[PDB]
Amino acid sequence: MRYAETGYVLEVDLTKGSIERVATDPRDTELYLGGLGTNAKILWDRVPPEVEPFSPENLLIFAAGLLCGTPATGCNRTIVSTVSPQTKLMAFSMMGGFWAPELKYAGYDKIIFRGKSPELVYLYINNDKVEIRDASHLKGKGAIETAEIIKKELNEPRAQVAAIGKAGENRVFYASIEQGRSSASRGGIGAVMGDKGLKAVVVRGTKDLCVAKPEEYIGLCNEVLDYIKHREENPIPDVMPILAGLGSPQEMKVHDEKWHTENFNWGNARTRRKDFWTDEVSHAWEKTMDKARTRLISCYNCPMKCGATISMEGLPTYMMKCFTKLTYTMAAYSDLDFGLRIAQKATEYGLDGFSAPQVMAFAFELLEKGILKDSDFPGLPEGNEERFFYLLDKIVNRDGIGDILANGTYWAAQEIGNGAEDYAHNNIKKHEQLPLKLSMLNPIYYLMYCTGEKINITQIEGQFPQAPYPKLEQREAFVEDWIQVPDEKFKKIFLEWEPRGEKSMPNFPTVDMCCDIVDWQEMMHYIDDALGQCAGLSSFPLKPPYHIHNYPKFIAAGAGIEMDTEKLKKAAKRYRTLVRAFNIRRGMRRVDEQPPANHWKNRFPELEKELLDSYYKLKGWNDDGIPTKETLDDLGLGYVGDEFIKRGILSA
Amino acid sequence: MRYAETGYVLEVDLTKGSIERVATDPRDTELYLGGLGTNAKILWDRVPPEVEPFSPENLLIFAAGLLCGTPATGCNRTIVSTVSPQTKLMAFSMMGGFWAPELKYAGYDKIIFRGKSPELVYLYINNDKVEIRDASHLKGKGAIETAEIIKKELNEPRAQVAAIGKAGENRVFYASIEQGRSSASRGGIGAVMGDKGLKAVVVRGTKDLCVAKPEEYIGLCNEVLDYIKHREENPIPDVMPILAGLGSPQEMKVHDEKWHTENFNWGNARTRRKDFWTDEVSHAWEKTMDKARTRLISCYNCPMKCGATISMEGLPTYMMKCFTKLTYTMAAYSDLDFGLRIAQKATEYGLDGFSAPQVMAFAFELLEKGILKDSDFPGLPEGNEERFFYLLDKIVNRDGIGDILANGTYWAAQEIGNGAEDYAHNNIKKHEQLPLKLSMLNPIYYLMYCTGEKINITQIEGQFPQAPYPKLEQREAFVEDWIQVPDEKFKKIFLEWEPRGEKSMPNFPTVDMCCDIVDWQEMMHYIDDALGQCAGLSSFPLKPPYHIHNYPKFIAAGAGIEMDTEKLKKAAKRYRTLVRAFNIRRGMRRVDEQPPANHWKNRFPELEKELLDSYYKLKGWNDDGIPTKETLDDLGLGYVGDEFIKRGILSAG
Ligand SMILES: CC(C)(COP(=O)(O)OP(=O)(O)OC[C@H]1O[C@@H](n2cnc3c(N)ncnc32)[C@H](O)[C@@H]1OP(=O)(O)O)[C@@H](O)C(=O)NCCC(=O)NCCSC(=O)C1=CCCC=C1
Ligand SMILES: CC(C)(COP(=O)(O)OP(=O)(O)OC[C@H]1O[C@@H](n2cnc3c(N)ncnc32)[C@H](O)[C@@H]1OP(=O)(O)O)[C@@H](O)C(=O)NCCC(=O)NCCSC(=O)C1=CCCC=C1
Ligand SMILES: Nc1nc2c(c(=O)[nH]1)N[C@H]1C(S)=C(S)[C@@H](COP(=O)(O)O)O[C@H]1N2
Ligand SMILES: Nc1nc2c(c(=O)[nH]1)N[C@H]1C(S)=C(S)[C@@H](COP(=O)(O)O)O[C@H]1N2
Ligand SMILES: Nc1nc2c(c(=O)[nH]1)N[C@H]1C(S)=C(S)[C@@H](COP(=O)(O)O)O[C@H]1N2
Ligand SMILES: Nc1nc2c(c(=O)[nH]1)N[C@H]1C(S)=C(S)[C@@H](COP(=O)(O)O)O[C@H]1N2
Ligand code: SF4
Ligand code: SF4
Ligand SMILES: [Mg+2]
Ligand SMILES: [Mg+2]
Ligand SMILES: [W+6]
Ligand SMILES: [W+6]
Repeated sequence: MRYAETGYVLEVDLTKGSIERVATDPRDTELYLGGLGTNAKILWDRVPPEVEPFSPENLLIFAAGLLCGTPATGCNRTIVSTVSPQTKLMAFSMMGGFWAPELKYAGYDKIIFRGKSPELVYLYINNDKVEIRDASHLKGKGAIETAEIIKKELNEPRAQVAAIGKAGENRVFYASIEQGRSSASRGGIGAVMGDKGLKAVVVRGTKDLCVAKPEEYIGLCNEVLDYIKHREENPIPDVMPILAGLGSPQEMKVHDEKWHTENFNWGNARTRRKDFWTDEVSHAWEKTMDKARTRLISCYNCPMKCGATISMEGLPTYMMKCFTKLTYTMAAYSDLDFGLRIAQKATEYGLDGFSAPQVMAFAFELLEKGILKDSDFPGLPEGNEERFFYLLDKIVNRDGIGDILANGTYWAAQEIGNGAEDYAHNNIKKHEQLPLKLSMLNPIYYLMYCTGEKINITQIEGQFPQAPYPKLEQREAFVEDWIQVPDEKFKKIFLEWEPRGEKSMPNFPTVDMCCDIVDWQEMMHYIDDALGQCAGLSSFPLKPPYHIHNYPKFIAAGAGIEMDTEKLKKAAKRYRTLVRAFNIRRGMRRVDEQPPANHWKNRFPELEKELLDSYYKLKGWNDDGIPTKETLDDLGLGYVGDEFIKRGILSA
Repeated sequence: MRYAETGYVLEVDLTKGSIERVATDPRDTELYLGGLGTNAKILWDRVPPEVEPFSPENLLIFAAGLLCGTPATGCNRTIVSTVSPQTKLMAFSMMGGFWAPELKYAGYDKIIFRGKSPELVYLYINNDKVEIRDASHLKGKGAIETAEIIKKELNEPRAQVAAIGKAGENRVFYASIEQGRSSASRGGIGAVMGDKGLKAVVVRGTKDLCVAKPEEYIGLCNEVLDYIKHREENPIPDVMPILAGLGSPQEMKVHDEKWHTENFNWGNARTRRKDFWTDEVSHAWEKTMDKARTRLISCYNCPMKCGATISMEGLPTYMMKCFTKLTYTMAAYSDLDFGLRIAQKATEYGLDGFSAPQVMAFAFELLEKGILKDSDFPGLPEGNEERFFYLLDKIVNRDGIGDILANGTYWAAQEIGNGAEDYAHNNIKKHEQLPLKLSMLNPIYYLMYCTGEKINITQIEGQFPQAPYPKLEQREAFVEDWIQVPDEKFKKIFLEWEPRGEKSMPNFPTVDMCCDIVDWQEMMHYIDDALGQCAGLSSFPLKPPYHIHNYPKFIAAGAGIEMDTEKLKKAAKRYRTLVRAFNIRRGMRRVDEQPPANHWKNRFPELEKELLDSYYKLKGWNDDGIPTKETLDDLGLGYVGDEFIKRGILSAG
């Protein structure tokens, strides 16, 4: 008897229209846990480097986390995985809401899509009943719009739908997948879905989902709820609002956006506006938000209600959370009202709200520098906001210039030329970063930009504070009840750490301290992404209810496998290394692991080399960023080491 | 977590040399239990009827039964499965000894071979280590001899080896697979294995094998050991020694062979010798066997020591059990000394001891009657004994007439022509039956010859007595402690049944009594062949320690899944019916289900129709032997019914 997981996946061949339920190997659960980890095993095993993103043999995997469908608060994440058309590397992407738990109640842990459907279709799951339906009547329709039409069609009001918009259908490289108040946003996972002729995945489930140790498990869940209450009455002192509590960045609740608007860059990650947040702006954006925000709403089985239904006059309602509230606004040098309006269109089209704003601001920089012509934007309006709505439509239809921009700043620049590459200045591994151009090198963030397989800073940070406290007693207070640390050395680091002087960055924390910090922050994310646990109650906020000390108890009581703190750390390291190996096999080397040239105004080449060198060694990789044969063997990834040798990636 | 079964199989593609471990689906254990049952599910959805026996897409499966590797006494059977090159139907074949347990301790429930290796290879398993080795130095070597060379070669003296001899390498249609004192003998599984270029499968295993409810399970084991003790202090009264106790027919222990020699047909199932067993012959054969039998030896975890190492002067030692002690002897009209000598060669070649002798005896009949002439046997020696050794070599090398004879009597007859057919008079579905030509219709045995999917009367019979007692007092004594019957109906039947008179065959037992009796006897074999339990302690002998009432307890406490008598009965029904449907998909029909014209001297067309008409209904089949859509939906085999409807085998409505 399997627990927590269902022990079954669906294999779907969209070319042949075949559908097969397949029992999983319980050993893969012990080694790789579930979610992202087991996705990485499937991709390693079945997608060799000769496979292109828009090749039939590319896989699109929808995974429900190990503990999704259990009573674990906030444990509801879907992990979508494939090879990215933008980065040509592995792309995994997380989605909240209600879809993953529904897949579990239907009896499945994953759906694995291979092939391509000639006709636009959608997959319909209802417990044991699985079938492929014609979706041509859904062509071009928005992601939310599509879900609503389908639930009508099928008479399944309680079904969960993950869908693409027109942007997905047209294989826009940063096209997302949307489900109610949730989104698998980055990496172009939506483009692959469109490429396979897959319009939506509709699931309804009414079966039981069992846990192994019933009372132990519910006990841990209450422990978490108690901690969520306590923690809510005790926000982290002296820290800006949107990051003092639990949850995803609480930007739908908090009106104050001084930190973001004054420290992040506007336009094409170009312009700092140090004194932007006037009283006049604060009042105007609060008015817009109060009027537009219908309700704060939660994902499945969670009280934090991070997201919000948003209603702009004369526009369909949509749902939003976190930073997409500002990225369109800031990239366009506009106001919050504009942001919320265009975000509505872009959500329905199904576009990544991080990359898309920067692509458009990239385009207008080129148009202004004359590198692009005005004849490349035919019928172009000349009001600034109108031009953003205009280009959004060119991109989503791959129309003329939109066809090039639809490929992202890296490829658009390379395809354009005339020094367009100079303006694609905010990429790592061909993927747009957050619009941050700070002054002083940050040793911890340096390592995170360089090595993160999600290639997104907000999805590798969290557990260690972003800044030190000025006063010693503030730090003593903070580390006092910091139970989430793996080792008390993390307390001592934060005690010593100071904003200014001989114990400040970039020289302190030390290189070894920075390696431990990045390793821990990263580890927690990978655990979240295998369990399906929302980072909002785990790896993202300071002092979460889930941590390295009770996670082993959740896994043991939930899935009925042996698990403790050490074994879990090792598990996390195992599929973190496997994801690494997957990208190594696709061509990634040390050379690729470098932040934008202009990401800090003060650079320290020798400190940075020493940082990356020491981090690689901590990981157990060689100086080209490849996992060694020794590390692979000890992790039980011998088959990886063997293939590395056979492929010349490692020499014996 | 999985119990009793390991939960994994090895997928092996011999064309490409790919080796892959795959986890199984615990729902398949629920529906089909293990062993033969799950073999059948595998064959059903991976081997469609367009596939030939020697097609690279044919599958060759080695399965350890569900309870092999546990402490259950005598639970050690490998189940081999493939499509038969001789019958073109499913072939399953059981081999005892030590191989299945070892596979379980290595960590696997089955090995599934597909494709064909261009070069001769063997597969070597040692726990998680699995590799394909070149076997070319082994070409032509005997099965046991191959085993010994491999173990020394690998430095694996405790490994278990299943191997083919020359006969298998040459695709003899009745080639066997041999393993110590054990053999997967019938249906030609050895030819498929040679055809795939696979010379042996070596397995060493040293991992734990777990049960769900430790205490309950060992409790049940102790109960069987107890029953085995008292059952051996109480042989069934007034019955032939070889079949009065537990185990496979105890022919290596019992020297009294009066029963066989006087009631079975010598030669090509031809000659009865009503008074063969003289005092002079008994002393002669007793002397032979005393000298030749080195030791009585057992399969894994069993006290019955049914088999024997046999050592003939100047020959390599081999092992033997059951009726091959006599088949060569009788086919050649010879003595036991000859039987044991030629059976040594035949065993090393890897040949089925039932078919081979009849094939040779049939050849010499045709020679006598001039259908074959001396030109067909260049260099044929003069002596009778010497001729048999000559023809054995011809057949194994598919040399000359041997090439035709290596196909079995049914195909050889058709190819030889000129009246050869009339002499291939002991086949059912192109498969040689035991040399039995009785005088009066036995209605119970009529049913078992017709429908049995193993197509061998000795692997479907057992639980009901073959004959009645002369006195009622005897009948009453027997049924008093007969706890094994599924219902009490069976005790009453045996009480009424008498040798001569009103309550005697073929009219008693009635047509309905015969069907219940044949259902039960068959079901127990299918349970044994799923669990890997030796029939010698179960479906074969009267009053066994395993039976329908405690088997569910073993499955529950061993495998950790719900089971009770009714669910087990229905499970056995489920995969027995699946095997039926597989043979239907490959074209079998009621027409194929006749015994030989001459199997009994006194026949009854009317009763025989009614017998088979009734039995079909009880199984839930058509009047053409096909499982109806309703009975298929009931057994959770809707998907079978569907395919049958798609292919026009069952009409919709
Ligand atoms: C962003 C941030 C405000 C930057 O802080 P700061 O402004 O202090 O940093 P700064 O620009 O480097 O330097 C300022 C001045 O100090 C000076 N100086 C430096 N070192 C000095 C020394 N040792 N001694 C003396 N002076 C030293 C410098 O030279 C400079 O002076 P200048 O006028 O002469 O040029 C802070 O939160 C941080 O550190 N973030 C971490 C990294 C990050 O990107 N985090 C956010 C990730 S996204 C996220 O989390 C999200 C959340 C929600 C939704 C979406 C995303
Ligand atoms: C063969 C057997 C030993 C005795 O048989 P019998 O000779 O007694 O029966 P018979 O030959 O039919 O008839 C004799 C005479 O009586 C007459 N007559 C008959 N009924 C009559 C009546 N009611 N009333 C009046 N008269 C009746 C007949 O007409 C005839 O008279 P006739 O002078 O005119 O010709 C008994 O076990 C049996 O029949 N088994 C059947 C199943 C079978 O095949 N078993 C073995 C399966 S393999 C196995 O188990 C192995 C084990 C170990 C290793 C390998 C394999
Ligand atoms: N396991 C996991 N949970 C996560 C994240 C993640 O990367 N991994 N991202 C967080 C952030 S920063 C946001 S804005 C939301 C995004 O929710 P969505 O995927 O439904 O749009 O998920 C949060 N939960
Ligand atoms: N369409 C869409 N894109 C989006 C978002 C969203 O909510 N909707 N969230 C943004 C935020 S805040 C984050 S943290 C990332 C989430 O990354 P992921 O969905 O690939 O896991 O997407 C960004 N892009
Ligand atoms: N499960 C099962 N056990 C069985 C049998 C069988 O058909 N199924 N055949 C019995 C008979 S009649 C004999 S002679 C021996 C033969 O053992 P072997 O296959 O190792 O040569 O197995 C006995 N045990
Ligand atoms: N080579 C060989 N053939 C043999 C035997 C044997 O032990 N060795 N056993 C005979 C007996 S007594 C039986 S019951 C069957 C067993 O059939 P199976 O091994 O195909 O299951 O084969 C017969 N042919
Ligand atoms: S913390 Fe917020 S984003 Fe995470 S599950 Fe709860 S409501 Fe959803
Ligand atoms: S009864 Fe005989 S053939 Fe069966 S397992 Fe025991 S020793 Fe082997
Ligand atoms: Mg997401
Ligand atoms: Mg056998
Ligand atoms: W976010
Ligand atoms: W036998």
